[PDB]
Amino acid sequence: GTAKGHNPTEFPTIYDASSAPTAANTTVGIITIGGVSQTLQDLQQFTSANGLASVNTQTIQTGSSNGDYSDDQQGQGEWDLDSQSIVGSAGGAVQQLLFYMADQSASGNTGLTQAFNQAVSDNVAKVINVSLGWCEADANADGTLQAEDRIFATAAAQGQTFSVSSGDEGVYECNNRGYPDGSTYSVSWPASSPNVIAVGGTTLYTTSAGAYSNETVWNEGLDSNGKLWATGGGYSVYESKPSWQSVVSGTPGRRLLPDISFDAAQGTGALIYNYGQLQQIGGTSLASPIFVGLWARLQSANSNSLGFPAASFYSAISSTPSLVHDVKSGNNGYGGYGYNAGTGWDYPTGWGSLDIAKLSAYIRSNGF
Ligand SMILES: [Ca+2]
Repeated sequence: GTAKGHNPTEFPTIYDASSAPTAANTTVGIITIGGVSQTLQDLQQFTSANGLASVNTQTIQTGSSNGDYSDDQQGQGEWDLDSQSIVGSAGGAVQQLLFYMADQSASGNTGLTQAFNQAVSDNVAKVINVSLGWCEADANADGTLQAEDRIFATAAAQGQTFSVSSGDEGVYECNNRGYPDGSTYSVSWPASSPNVIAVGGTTLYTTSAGAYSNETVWNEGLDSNGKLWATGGGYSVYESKPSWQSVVSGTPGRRLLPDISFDAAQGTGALIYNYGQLQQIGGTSLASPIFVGLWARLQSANSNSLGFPAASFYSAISSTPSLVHDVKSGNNGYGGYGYNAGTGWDYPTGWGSLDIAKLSAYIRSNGF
């Protein structure tokens, strides 16, 4: 297999989703910080270049009508990654793409919080992407965790699926966002919520013919600043273990994450239009929108009747290994520290990535 960049329109082939319906019957949301004006131009470039019908979008100011929803330049790259990867993974069609924009002028983390809140309150997107996060302990310290967890709990009860990137700092999330720290491990919020699907990162290898070859842990080592680039994973120090995670024996009574993983290495990342220019982008910021697009296809295949799927993922995958590509090689730390991949669920990558047609078959037979 291999390592190379990929048009996101290739992810259905890679994850065995070509035979499923598109997300044409499912509305998808994306949480952003600030506006998406350039992102929408880049999305038009994306759909036109690929010869696809245009995507129906809506942008939503989730806070004050006088809030700051101007474009954040770097943020455009994120909303580009998310939107193009979702539409690609979805087979080139979603019913509507909703950008839930956080006010940038609001106090503390309240803009982001109100963005989550709006998506849950409106309850129109079935699946919502969150390619963001930070040290759960910081979020815990200022009350943001507790506030946001209530919103996500509502989501799950409503049958919405929030998908959250697990982080890009490996085990060193709380050490100044990814500086190596020995045996001191931490995790990201909101991925550590038991009310979201946490999505980790892989190194994706494909055959010359573009088929799936294999996946290892995403760990690209240190950048020039000395920061680790690797898939977030471990367990929450605050959140209790939801009962469905009991199938992973020998772990603490805490929320383990991630749940599943998809492509995240920059070296095997997505080719994304950003301010009109193609760039090769990775991170768990990539992995999460891939999941969102694929899961939105299964929703469309199931009349958007699939509820919050965490429990079903754990029961089904633990009893049915063929539903996943099980990552077995690599680690998410540095210098010999960190968690190792292995057979079955592991801390770097969870269950690994989904084989979509096999999961669809499972759902047809068993529900979810
Ligand atoms: Ca594994």
